[PDB]
Amino acid sequence: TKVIEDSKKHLIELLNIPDTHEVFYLQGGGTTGFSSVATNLAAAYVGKHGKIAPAGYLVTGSWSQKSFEEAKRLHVPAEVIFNAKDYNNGKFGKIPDESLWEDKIKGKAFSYVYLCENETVHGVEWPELPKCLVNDPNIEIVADLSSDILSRKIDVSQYGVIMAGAQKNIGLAGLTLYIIKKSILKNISGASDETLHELGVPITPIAFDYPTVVKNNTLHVMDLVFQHILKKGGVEAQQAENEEKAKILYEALDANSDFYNVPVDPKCRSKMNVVFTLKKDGLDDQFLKEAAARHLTGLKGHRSVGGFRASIYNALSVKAVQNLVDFIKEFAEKN
Amino acid sequence: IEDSKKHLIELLNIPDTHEVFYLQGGGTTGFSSVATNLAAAYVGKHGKIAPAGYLVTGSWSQKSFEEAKRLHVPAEVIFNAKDYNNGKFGKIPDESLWEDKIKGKAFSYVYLCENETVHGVEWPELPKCLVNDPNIEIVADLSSDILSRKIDVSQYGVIMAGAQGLAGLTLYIIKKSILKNISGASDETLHELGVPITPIAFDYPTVVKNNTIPIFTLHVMDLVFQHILKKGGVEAQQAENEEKAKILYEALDANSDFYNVPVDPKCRSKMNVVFTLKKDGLDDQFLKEAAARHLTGLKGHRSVGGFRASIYNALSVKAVQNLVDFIKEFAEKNA
Repeated sequence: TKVIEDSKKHLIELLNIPDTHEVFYLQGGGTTGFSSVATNLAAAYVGKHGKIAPAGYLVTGSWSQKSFEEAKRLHVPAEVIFNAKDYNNGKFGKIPDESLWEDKIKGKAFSYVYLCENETVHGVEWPELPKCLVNDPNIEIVADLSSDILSRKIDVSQYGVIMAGAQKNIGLAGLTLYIIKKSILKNISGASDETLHELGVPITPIAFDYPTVVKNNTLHVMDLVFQHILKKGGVEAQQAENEEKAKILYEALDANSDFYNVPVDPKCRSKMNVVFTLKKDGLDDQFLKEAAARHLTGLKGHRSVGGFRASIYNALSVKAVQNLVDFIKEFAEKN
Repeated sequence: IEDSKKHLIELLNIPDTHEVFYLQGGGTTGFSSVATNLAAAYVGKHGKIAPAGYLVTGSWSQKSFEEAKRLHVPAEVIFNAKDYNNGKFGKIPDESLWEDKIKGKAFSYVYLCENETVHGVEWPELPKCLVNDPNIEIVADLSSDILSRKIDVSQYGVIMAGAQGLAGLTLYIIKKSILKNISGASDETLHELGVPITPIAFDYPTVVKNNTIPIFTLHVMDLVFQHILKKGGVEAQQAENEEKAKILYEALDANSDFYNVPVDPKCRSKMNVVFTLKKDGLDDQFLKEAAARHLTGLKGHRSVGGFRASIYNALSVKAVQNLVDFIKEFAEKNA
């Protein structure tokens, strides 16, 4: 019982979570993440100050977008600061430069700004925390590090709340991690009645009222994973290896630029999710089966955007990536 | 992928008008999602919002109402049984005194709780005023009775059963009508009407659209079914639990008044026998002398402060007979 306490200890270790933030887990792993973070962080604003302000969404891909549209559905005050789709013809793939939107943010008050660090379906990963949000002290950052939580050294002090579960519209199944500021929780409490109620701020169900979740306290499963990443260098190690894994993969595709298309702009190329397509779309299944033959599986793009997507994880070996690099390079010179 | 649904459908004769589905959470999760979902269902059929109405017979239906209020679902208590005996639960007012508050108002739904566990208050019957009113969708919580109380599923718009955090499972049998109508809301009419919106993870028409569901126990589910199916179904289980309770109450009722049974006979619960000692001094010896006969799990609820006798499906009549004997031995012993 309460191996929770140990896993939490592991997390505050590998991430160096400061005393200013608290770790809590939530049954949900997906959609549950959006709704609960929007309603709770709206209420945290109403606590700290006395009024409501809109929430800011940086839409860099599918998950970003869904997150915003759910804050819209719930009638949480929120606005799309930008939609990367609008800056390269309705398709994701770029992350507009700060200057083109940073002033939509500076000086204005926000309940929080949301972003999705790694956009799994489209292979858009933020190169950096936008510096315009970092320098503003009255903008709380909500980040979804769903893909990179244990593979990208981040500074937990800069974040209002960190979310990591999956990036799948699964049910209530799975778990979402949370690392939230204690400032925020105190302020979620310090607000009710007319304040939240005449302002129209939607009330979060108590099942998901963040302060009540920490007060109410099959999960050894992750405490195990936390332990293997520990010792083996921690997050910084796993980052450096995932980075290396991707460098090799991308070079193979860039090299045979005659044969493949990498549709995501290099600046925001995801290291966990590599997305590419064949210029001759009549050889996809030939590609899929030859790869099947080589025990290199899990490459068909999600059945929406199509094409191909090679996912990199902490458990993957550099030599297993190099096996795929070998096939990619061989298939292009073959055709 | 086990359709434990099929055995529930057989267990309760669930008609084709209704759909079984499950949700993770028990406890509060059911309060929250049923109120905003069913409020939306009203904006489906009609253009407007009507208040939800709550029949507060004990602590659980009280807490449902209080959460709907917190959430800003339009909702009102039709009665509160506490008012009809000195602010103490234990009674259900004659429907004469509230019939017309039902029949002459517009309600999204009317909520009642079949069995209030903490106070041992159970509805003798589904209220005839609710059933005759064609404009009232009944939302019933049979959380301690779903398998020991024969009911007519067609009389209900929502039957929900769990227990009384995010843990456990809440079971749902819902009119297909209601589902079509929560899908048939506009989302914009709901913003204007001020109706709070349920997070899509708990949006009933999507929860039924596909799923995932934390399982492994879902096997235990049809396990508990099927047995009951082959014991003679819910009717047999009901007759049995009735027997266990009738011999228990006879032991309390037939004393020279050594014990108090606070629940009115009209509305005494078959699953939770609440009782108390006329001379409170002896309540500590009561529990020791009971452990001396291997009878445990008998102390109040930390709030009410008397003694509870929670009858369930497993509890043998022999076991309640032993308890009957210890009640009858202790009252004579300590005359």
